[PDB]
Amino acid sequence: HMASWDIFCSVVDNYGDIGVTWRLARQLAAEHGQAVRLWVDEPQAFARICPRADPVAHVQCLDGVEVRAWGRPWAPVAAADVVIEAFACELPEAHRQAMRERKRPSLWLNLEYLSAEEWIGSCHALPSLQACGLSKYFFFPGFREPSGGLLREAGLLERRRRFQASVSAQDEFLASLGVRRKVGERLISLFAYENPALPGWLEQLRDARQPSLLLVPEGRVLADVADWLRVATLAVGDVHVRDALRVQVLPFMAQDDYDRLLWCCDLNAVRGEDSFVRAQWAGRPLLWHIYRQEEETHLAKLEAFLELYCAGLPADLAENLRTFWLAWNAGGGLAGAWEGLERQLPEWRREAQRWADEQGMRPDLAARLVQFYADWL
Amino acid sequence: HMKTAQEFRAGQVANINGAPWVIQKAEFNKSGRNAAVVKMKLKNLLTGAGTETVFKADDKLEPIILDRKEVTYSYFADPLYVFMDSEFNQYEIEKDDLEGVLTFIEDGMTDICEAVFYNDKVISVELPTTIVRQIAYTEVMKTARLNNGAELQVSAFCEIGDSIEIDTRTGEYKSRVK
Ligand SMILES: Cc1cn([C@H]2C[C@H](O)[C@@H](COP(=O)(O)OP(=O)(O)O)O2)c(=O)[nH]c1=O
Repeated sequence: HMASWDIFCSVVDNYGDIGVTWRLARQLAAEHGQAVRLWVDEPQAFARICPRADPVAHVQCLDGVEVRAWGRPWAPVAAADVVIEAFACELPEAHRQAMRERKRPSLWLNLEYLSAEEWIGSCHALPSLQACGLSKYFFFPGFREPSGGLLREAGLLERRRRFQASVSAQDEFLASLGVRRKVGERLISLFAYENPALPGWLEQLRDARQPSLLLVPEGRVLADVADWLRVATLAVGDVHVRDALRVQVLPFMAQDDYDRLLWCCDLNAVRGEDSFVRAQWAGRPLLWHIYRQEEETHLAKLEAFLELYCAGLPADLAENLRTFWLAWNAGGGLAGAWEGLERQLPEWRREAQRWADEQGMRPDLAARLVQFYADWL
Repeated sequence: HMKTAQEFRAGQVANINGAPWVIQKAEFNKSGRNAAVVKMKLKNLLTGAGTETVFKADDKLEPIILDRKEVTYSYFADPLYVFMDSEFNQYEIEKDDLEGVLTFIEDGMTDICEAVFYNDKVISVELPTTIVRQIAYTEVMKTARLNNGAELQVSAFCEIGDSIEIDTRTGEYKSRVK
């Protein structure tokens, strides 16, 4: 059956809020035939990850999804069969009243943040008893059971395997970005926040024996790269050579093209939550710049994923991995750690493929949301 | 008369959609950014049904203030805990209804507790707001352990066998004896 879904996305900062909700909204419409209304309060952020989007239009239809600007003040409208407040955001008060004035009150879901900590398993799918009687539940994405799983499009890993096994397909996509890899060059993508450990790592890539091509999408990290390159401005299309290191600035591309970029590289430096998972589907080594929180709360979340991700790794590779990520998220000091990871990149790559394929056997989050709604009726 | 979900403690009662629920266990979890999650183990105070619920730390619930009566701890039967008032009346409490006391429960406990009642029926027991515990092991603040094995941060000036005060609403160090 075709049910309507309201997805409220509050862009607090960066792009992961709209990245996850847009990926979810697109998937419910495409491979589940659902009607979706994506409410986003910062349309400029949506236009960054979707170049076809009009950042000034109040409403537009993209890939079967109805994208609406979350205006202030809020205009009352009828509520959908399912209402999702993503990342624990606050719904409009008038929309909660529209959720009750229905023959079947709207299913109310809070799509929580992604974490590998064990506590989210005991909280997933639990009810949130409301004083008004609205049926509310929390939905936790997760890397282990029990949880809501992870967002994964139908046939994603099959398309990633065909792409990585085709040299021509990889060269054609990189050519669309104005990128040509030199023979023997190692491809590394860089998506992060302001990272003080970045110049120390770039020095190691510059002085290394194997050449590296560092592809940097336009973003917050560019100021750190420019200071290390000792140039005033870095524009899309610029290419700088520093001994064995080549740095090329890429444009902020569509979400699906960011996938193909991650699939081309031997090491993906990612951040946040969505690109963190996207790098895992790529089946390639990963560098995670976790969103910094107060009182070092993010360190427990970083260690929780590491303990789960390093289960199948050998001890020395797991140690170099924990040391590098910790230095990547808490000041420089990853010299010996990077040397150790660089020596075991093939083995790391094989374990990254196994981790993606094992995760790829779990039902995806969008399918669990539909099954949750069906079993809730 | 509304309270924030992260301010509720074990043994307190909330009115949710006309149903009185006693909070058998409350746990706080830090989610992404500044968001947080409170998981609660509830038991209905008229039908006895048990459930688990989840709230945002900022969600607001309506508390229910209940009658109280001073009670003290005697011993640990199996699998119930027995408490006695000033008139030698026995109150047998299940382990699920004492998650607030179990953190600092001790054999021969001298603390004067308060049993929470709902229509002349005891539902839980609460520790006094300030308790006096002795330090069993320790090396601004450092980690120490009490006689019952609990771990909490105490002042660095403390040593083995010193007397400290604990605020039971937070479970944290308060002061120490000279
Ligand atoms: C770098 C890049 C990211 N993205 C998307 C991927 C992710 O969905 C989103 C980033 O979200 P995320 O990975 O969660 O990190 P953050 O919240 O700090 O921004 O941006 C693109 O669409 N194109 C790009 O070129």
